[PDB]
Order: sequence, then structure tokens, then C-alpha cells
Amino acid sequence: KYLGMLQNGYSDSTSAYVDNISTGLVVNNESKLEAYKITRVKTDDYDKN
Amino acid sequence: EPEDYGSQQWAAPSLSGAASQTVQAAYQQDLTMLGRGGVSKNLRTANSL
Repeated sequence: KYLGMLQNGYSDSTSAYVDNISTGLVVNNESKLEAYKITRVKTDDYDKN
Repeated sequence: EPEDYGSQQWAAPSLSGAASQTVQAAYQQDLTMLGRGGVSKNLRTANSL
């Protein structure tokens, strides 16, 4: 409920939202790991199609 | 008691895809190779298939 699904290179589809996505990656600027979180709100007839 | 493991690792397939004859034939061939022989050609199954 807080973090969602941690992305680590799962199967091809697997979805990515439960209903959030969050994971850590190494920044390109230097050798420090950052963590990001994205939340999605469905809209305009997402259920169909 | 343990918890659910493979529920979130399952990619939902199409009805035609799940009932495809090629998939079942490949799985049965692999099982027979395992049971009667033991040859491990294509060791990794490449779970995307």
C-alpha cells in the first residue's frame, strides 16, 4: 500500500502497478543510488481496452 | 505457514495462447527428455516463453 511493486527486471509484461511503482537505480551523475516512486490514476474508460 | 509466491510473477496469457498445442507439446517433450534421458540442451528455459 505504501511502496507498491519493486521493479527489478521481471517477466516481459508482469504489469508494474499495484497501483504504485517504486524502485531504486544508480544515478548517472555519480555512484549514489536514488529511489523513485510513481503513482497512476486511471481515467477516461481505462477498464475497457 | 508460508505466503503466496508466484501470484505476482504470472503474466496473463490469451485464451488461444494458453490452449496452444505447441506449448503443451514442448512441455511434454521436455518432461519426457527429463524422465527417460537427461540431456539438458537449452539449460535455461527463457521464462519469457
